[PDB]
Amino acid sequence: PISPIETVPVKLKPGMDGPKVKQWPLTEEKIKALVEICTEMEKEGKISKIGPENPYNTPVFAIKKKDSTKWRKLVDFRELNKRTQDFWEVQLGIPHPAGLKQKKSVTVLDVGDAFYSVPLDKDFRKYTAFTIPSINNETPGIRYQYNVLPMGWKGSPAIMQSSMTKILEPFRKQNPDIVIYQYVDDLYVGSDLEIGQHRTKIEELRQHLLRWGFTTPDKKHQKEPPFLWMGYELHPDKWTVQPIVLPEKDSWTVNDIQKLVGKLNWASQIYAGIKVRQLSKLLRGTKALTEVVPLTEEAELELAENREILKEPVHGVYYDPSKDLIAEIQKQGQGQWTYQIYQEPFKNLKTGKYARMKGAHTNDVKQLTEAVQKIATESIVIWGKTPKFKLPIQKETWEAWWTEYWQATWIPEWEFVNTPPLVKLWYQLEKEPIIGAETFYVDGAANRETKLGKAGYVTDRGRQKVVPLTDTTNQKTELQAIHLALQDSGLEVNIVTDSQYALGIIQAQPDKSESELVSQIIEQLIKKEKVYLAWVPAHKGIGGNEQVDKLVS
Amino acid sequence: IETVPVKLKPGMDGPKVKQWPLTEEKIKALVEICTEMEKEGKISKIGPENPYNTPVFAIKKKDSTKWRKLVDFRELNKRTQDFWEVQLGIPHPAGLKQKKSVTVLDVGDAYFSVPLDKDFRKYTAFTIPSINNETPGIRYQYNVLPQGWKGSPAIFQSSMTKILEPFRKQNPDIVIYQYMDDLYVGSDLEIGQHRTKIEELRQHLLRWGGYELHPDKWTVQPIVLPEKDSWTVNDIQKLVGKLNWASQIYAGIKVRQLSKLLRGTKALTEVVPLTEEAELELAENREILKEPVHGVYYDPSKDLIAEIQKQGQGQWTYQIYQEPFKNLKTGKYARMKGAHTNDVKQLTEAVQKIATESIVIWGKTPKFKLPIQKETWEAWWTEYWQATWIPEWEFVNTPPLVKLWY
DNA sequence: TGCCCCCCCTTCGGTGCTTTGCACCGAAGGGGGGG
Ligand SMILES: Nc1ccn([C@H]2C[C@H](O)[C@@H](COP(=O)(O)OP(=O)(O)OP(=O)(O)O)O2)c(=O)n1
Ligand SMILES: [Mg+2]
Repeated sequence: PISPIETVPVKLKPGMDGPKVKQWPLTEEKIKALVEICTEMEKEGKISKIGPENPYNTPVFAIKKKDSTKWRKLVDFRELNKRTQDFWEVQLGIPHPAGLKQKKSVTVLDVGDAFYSVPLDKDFRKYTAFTIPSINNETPGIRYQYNVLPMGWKGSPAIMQSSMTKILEPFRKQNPDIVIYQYVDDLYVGSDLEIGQHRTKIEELRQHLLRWGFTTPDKKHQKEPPFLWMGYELHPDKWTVQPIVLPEKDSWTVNDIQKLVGKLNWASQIYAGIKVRQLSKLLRGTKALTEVVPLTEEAELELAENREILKEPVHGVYYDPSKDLIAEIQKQGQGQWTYQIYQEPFKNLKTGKYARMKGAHTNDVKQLTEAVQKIATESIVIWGKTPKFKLPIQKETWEAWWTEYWQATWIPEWEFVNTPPLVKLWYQLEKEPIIGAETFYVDGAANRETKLGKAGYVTDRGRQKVVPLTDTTNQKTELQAIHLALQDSGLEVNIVTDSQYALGIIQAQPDKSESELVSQIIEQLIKKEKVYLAWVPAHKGIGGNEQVDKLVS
Repeated sequence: IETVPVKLKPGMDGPKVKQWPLTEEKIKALVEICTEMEKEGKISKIGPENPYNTPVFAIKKKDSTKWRKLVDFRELNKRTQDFWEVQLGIPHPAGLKQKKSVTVLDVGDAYFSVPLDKDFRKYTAFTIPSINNETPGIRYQYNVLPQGWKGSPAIFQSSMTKILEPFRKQNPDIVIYQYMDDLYVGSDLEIGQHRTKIEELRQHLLRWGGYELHPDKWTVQPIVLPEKDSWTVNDIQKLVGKLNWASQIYAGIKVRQLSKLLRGTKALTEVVPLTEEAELELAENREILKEPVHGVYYDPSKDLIAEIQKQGQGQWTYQIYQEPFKNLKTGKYARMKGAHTNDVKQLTEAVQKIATESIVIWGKTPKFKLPIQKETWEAWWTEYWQATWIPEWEFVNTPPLVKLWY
């Protein structure tokens, strides 16, 4: 029945009127199915017939619901949504089963036709008008307007969720040791009461909902485990995901691979070790969802690795506030990381992965810091605190990073864990110049108009060189000059550039880059024994720099 | 009482900023604080038909366990009308930075006794989140002058003047400066006698409705040049590059006579003797760097900017300017926490003290340029914030080319 | 042929710098999942 709750007032955006779009013509057979749908809603007062004075319209359709014999009605409010006022959505996130505590007695209820039991602001209803064409448009046809929240309107989800929160608020305060997870219209209700008094409180909640017009059909009332909830299965001591089925295909299109990656991401919350870097790489540089992409060798391997992981069964456990949260991260290669969160060993609450490339140039320590940050945020959301960490980086390594790196950087209290591959700085720059090492004065210049440049050096041991460069930039020639000095020097080198751009990248100790040229420089720094790297201002006659600058010119 | 008509700036809409996640202890505190405020009618439960939002969180001082709600109105304040356009703004007294000690008092509670323009309240909505998204967010808007809104000190200015003037009447030697929800009260009395007239001030206000700063210890540290008795080619290149940078700030600094000391393609570790004409150049440049730069004055119509550099071993350098290379203040912040393991905590405390100094000195906070990744800052900073205000800031990544400020 | 939310991966376009490309960042496309 329609809630007697007060309506929420809503406005159109200023200056805008209502939608006015002819319903697409449809067959007479579907038209009276249409007719059928509205006749019965009209008997519950969910809609009312209107006429030609109302100058607005919007078209209607329906999709099969997974019910045996039920259907979903929908009206294409795309245009009205555009002209409706902006809303502050109150759904801030998705509850996760790893955030639940063990409960003695559990129930899952769903409200029936939640949207159609919430009324719509009276002054607004005339903008929800829709027409059902009659006699193949020979006559004007039947016209209705909504008296309740329409499915397909921009404001319906928020107003319904907001209305449910006010209806639940009395019952939550009345009995504070009953957990109620409220997701749209789905209610998880847990308690530490014996199943006797539990079911009393349940019936009492149901009656409270029904006085406000929210039915709870028996069909959607789950009373025994395993409970179906939010895509998972809740068992008394553990939880699992509902079965994940991945596409198996002879020929793969872009859109197929897009679906596969998304399934694997969804699986990564409980299946440890999932990787998607090589599968997602197939989507780069493509131009159509229907374009057929052949799997690379590395993508077949990664897919096969994920398939072996997924055929093992797995479960998460529930949250024990009386114990610490522990998060352990492993390194997987090519910028991929995987993590487990647990409280007792080998009993995961959940798992996850971090694999984003932030920036054109980075290194493992930065990315480890980013994974730590992602896990820290996820933990606040699910449990309201951050975990203690277990990381495969030595205290010496981290300390060498936050001293020789100029940006403030911190990670929370952690313990070293020996699970190779370890995270390590792949080279360090000397703080002082190296005695007995050759001194290279590097420089590169480019002509922006011609896109032609040179890179070269001169040396205290008397060495000199100049390489022509075609189709390059100013910044590339400078990187190129450092590239050659590292190429032609020994294990220990002193280098002096006048490009703080180049100094800026390299001083940050990157171990990977989207640039092949920067990648080449990294491979060379890793081979070296000692490197000192010094900057000087250009075009000031400084001995060394001016010699090489003149040579490059 | 009658409300004062308030407007946003022409062509601007209210704030639409997402709530970020909060820990358990902070969510609990907001829920206790906000439900007591709703009972007293200071805020009102609202729904999603209000399209505006502003992030909220909570801060607990080391000295006082009592939690303090803190709303980030930074966006709202940028879009609110000037109250210097309506001339309802309050000036800053240049007699505060002269004082021996300055205490800071949180007087935000005085605002909760003045109603806010019915048409403006919707712009003040905020949303309390849910652990594990157990429920949708809970929304309120203010009915009274909000803490942290730039309009509250302006609307309530007149009320503040009359509450204080007996105290100012009776202590003409003390200077009191309101800055948003805070009173900065400075005096020259002895360390323990100063504190007692602080508590006398408290109960005059308590009748109706942090720690001691010390400004004359806010030493200015300038640009320094090393001194050794031997000088390598690398030492002179590092010094030439450092003074070539300083010539953008100071005037009459020359490098011609240390530059061609390095004539030729030399090794970096070869020890070059100093010309007499080079010691002439260097001993001179050292004292242009001695005393401050002629011709740099504060301008209240322009913003203040603050740059910070991490230097290591717990130390942090900073510069405050309005035009580039015309610093009004250069300083060095040190950490006395003793933990010696946090870089974000140190920077967070550095921003509060630097900002505090600009309030005492100029009456407003600068926009910071922070040497940290956006996502590292945002993961942790609220853990260490203790001020009732929040400055503007942006994130920068510039490696040192010179270590100019060491 | 509809709506709202979270997540990930890719691509695109705006901003600002004592630039002439570059690096950063937010938004919008695709996908997963929930209702
Ligand atoms: N494809 C979908 C699924 C759900 N919803 C919104 C409207 C629904 O009212 C509500 C909940 O959907 P349910 O699956 O729980 O089923 P109904 O509420 O529509 O009907 P009933 O629960 O009585 O079977 O979420 C939607 O707009 N589109
Ligand atoms: Mg329902």
